[PDB]
Amino acid sequence: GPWANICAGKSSNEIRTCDRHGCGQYSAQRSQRPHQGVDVLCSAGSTVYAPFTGMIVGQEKPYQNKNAINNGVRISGRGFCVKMFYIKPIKYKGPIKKGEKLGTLLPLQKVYPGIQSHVHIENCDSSDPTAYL
Amino acid sequence: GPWANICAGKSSNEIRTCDRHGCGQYSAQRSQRPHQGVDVLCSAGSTVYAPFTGMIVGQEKPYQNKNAINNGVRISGRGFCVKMFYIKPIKYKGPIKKGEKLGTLLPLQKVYPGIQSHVHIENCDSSDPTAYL
Ligand SMILES: [Zn+2]
Ligand SMILES: [Zn+2]
Repeated sequence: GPWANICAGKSSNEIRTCDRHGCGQYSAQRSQRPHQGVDVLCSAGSTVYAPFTGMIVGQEKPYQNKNAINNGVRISGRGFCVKMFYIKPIKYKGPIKKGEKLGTLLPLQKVYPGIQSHVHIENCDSSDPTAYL
Repeated sequence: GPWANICAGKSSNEIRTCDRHGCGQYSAQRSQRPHQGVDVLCSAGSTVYAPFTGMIVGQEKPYQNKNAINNGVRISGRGFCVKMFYIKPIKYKGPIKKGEKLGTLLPLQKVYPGIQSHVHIENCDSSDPTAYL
């Protein structure tokens, strides 16, 4: 698909399969409700890059409570609007270019030891983003 | 083998198979001399545990020039003696028990993008450690 490879160490945007914590695909089984995004493979500590050109809209945290991975952002532009979780970003507002450094992946293995480390990416309307990867 | 599972969140010690950069088995191809140890699969940022009971007997860096993974230790005791690379250890010297936290795996993807993240473990005499894993 159209998006840039998001994770510094990767040829493409590969998706988390199934590990001891769960599975990474859109609508994957979760406890209250299905998985609302897609988990894109990425090594803890890695540089993450913008999937598309647009504007960082704001900080957007994945969780209501503090943990080692509780940061992220919303980005919109070029027909796309995503929330990207488990990243410490460079900035919480302003312009960003496709493939530009967006931030660093936070300590996935500290929070979920044995997970396939990933960025969780979600369309802003919670629709399936898989086609764009 | 008698050694503890090294990588938090894994079930057992599993050896890196071949990727872009090379292969993880003992005596696998490397540039001027064969692979002197075994590469145990482990995710960047995972806790790493001591494979056996002994003494941490100093820092052992893998490389002459600094990079994100350039740390490790030597451990000896109970008739074993190993070097373990790519870990930030809890300490450089002192007692450790089999299965106790030794440290945390450094971010291999910053140095060798596309490698399977792993701990490199080597017997101090460079004999094959595979049977102990
Ligand atoms: Zn997810
Ligand atoms: Zn090795």
